[PDB]
Amino acid sequence: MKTGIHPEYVDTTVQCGCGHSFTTRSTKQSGTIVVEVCSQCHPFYTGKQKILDSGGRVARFEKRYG
Amino acid sequence: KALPRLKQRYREEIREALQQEFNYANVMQIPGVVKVVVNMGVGDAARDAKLINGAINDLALITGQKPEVRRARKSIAQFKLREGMPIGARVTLRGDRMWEFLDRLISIALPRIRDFRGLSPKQFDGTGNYTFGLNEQSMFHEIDVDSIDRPRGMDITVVTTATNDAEGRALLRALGFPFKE
Amino acid sequence: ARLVGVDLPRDKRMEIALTYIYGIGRTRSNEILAATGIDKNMRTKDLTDDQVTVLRDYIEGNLKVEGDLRREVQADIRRKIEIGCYQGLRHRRGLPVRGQRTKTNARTRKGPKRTI
Amino acid sequence: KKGPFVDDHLLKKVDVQNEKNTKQVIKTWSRRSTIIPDFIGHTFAVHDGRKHVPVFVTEAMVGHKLGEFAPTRTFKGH
RNA sequence: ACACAUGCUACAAUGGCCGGUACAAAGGGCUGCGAUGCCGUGAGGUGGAGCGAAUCCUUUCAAAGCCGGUCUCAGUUCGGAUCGGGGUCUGCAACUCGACCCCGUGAAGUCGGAGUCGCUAGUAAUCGCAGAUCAGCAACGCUGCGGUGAAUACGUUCCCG
Repeated sequence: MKTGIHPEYVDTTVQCGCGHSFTTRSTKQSGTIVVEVCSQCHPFYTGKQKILDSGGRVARFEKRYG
Repeated sequence: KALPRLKQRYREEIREALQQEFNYANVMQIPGVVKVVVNMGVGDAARDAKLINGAINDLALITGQKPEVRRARKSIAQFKLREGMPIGARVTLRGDRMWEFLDRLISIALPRIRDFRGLSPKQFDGTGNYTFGLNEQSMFHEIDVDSIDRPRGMDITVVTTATNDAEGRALLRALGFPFKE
Repeated sequence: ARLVGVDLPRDKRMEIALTYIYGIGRTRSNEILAATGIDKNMRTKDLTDDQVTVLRDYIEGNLKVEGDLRREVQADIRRKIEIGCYQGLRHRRGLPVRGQRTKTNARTRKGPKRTI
Repeated sequence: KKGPFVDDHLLKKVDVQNEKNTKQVIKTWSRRSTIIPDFIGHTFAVHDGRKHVPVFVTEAMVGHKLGEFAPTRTFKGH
């Protein structure tokens, strides 16, 4: 590592809304990150919703119900 | 901290389970990340002189390294190039910088991108290296969202000791990196 | 502030700050801000992250947004352009779909002008 | 949506067509309804006045009235 | 793919949006006009008071106006075209081709080159209302009704008849 050219590299404490907390080295001067994302990926859920999204014959039968 | 967190779990769990999955029969064949290099764009060289210092600054404070400015091998005429103009810088990460960058992006950068469905498993080379595209930026909470006029994108490469490709799929699957069949 | 995926401005009221998302206009702002309980007169600088939490969970739970409407509107237009409808023919040729005037006006579908 | 239009001549013909499990090209006058999903699979010779165009009916056709799977106007421009 | 012509909505603060409130004229009505009430968010649904109508219905009729709050000059709380979903009504039937309502969507457009048009007082300008045709409506049209309401005319040299 060279001395003076690299930015300061500090410990941090990352917190999400649910409180699931992370401790890392980072570049932030604040020493913390107040984030809205945790290790709760929505791809698993988003993908399911997207899969669920198609199919309209049923919807048509809906309007008529008969 | 003796071990970075991703490496805290890598030094026991992913290695023991990857031996479970693949019977190499020899310890120290088991595959691990070598370097994580980050691939600075631009292409505005010749067209605009000022921005590349925007990219030097950009690579820095996403991770704390001074990106080394990488320039043109040759002047190729159509896309205005000139031998020796700066066209994007890159930063090579290895060790504590590699792992702290990885865990942070993993638990920070990947979830935020709008409509971020996943990452393709297909994007390996012949030998177990994974590269994917960050089109805009401001996936990172390191960059203040009003400091940032135009979006500078980048490539991020994970380079492993994976002699195959499903080796690297298996590592980067067990390592907390997303994918989507 | 930050929300469902639209970067909110500096100084806007809430019934206008909600409007900058693809699924929300003025009336949905007047019904969302009545259901959740946030004052419509609140600026975006004065917005609370817990208000982002309750508001965000409400409007991703009981209403659809950016990716759902762009993929849904796109998937329905390409739905009627695959099956061979006459409105499919209008979306093919780049013509107005509602059967309206094509002789003089409907320039917003043909677009910029070439003159022969 | 009290009751959607049904094309009673085509309705009588369609029922006969699907009771016998027989599929036949149909020269049909009717431009007005694809009423039930009972019309799925039957080939309709739609009549724009001048000739009959064969149209296969699949599951996505439900809710589109029958005539304009066949267009009535022709335009090229040059 | 176009080019012309008459109109309408605009490009915002003399403005937009929410709340409260005051004032018209004329008209229209039988298999028509249809109230209170109830169901809807709203087109409307259910119901039929009462009227061939200075009486009943079109609500006691308006909108611009006034009082108040908010918006702070921005492609915006301007602008509504377009497009998606969801409806209602009329009709045997709303695909080619109806109007209206709800949710979303949110484009051009920053007062407009050469030119050119209208208008001399309740006029111009702007604001709603009714009618005929009509089951429904392409009505922003046409014919009328009223509301608020200006500037300028030195004068025949010039253009037009």
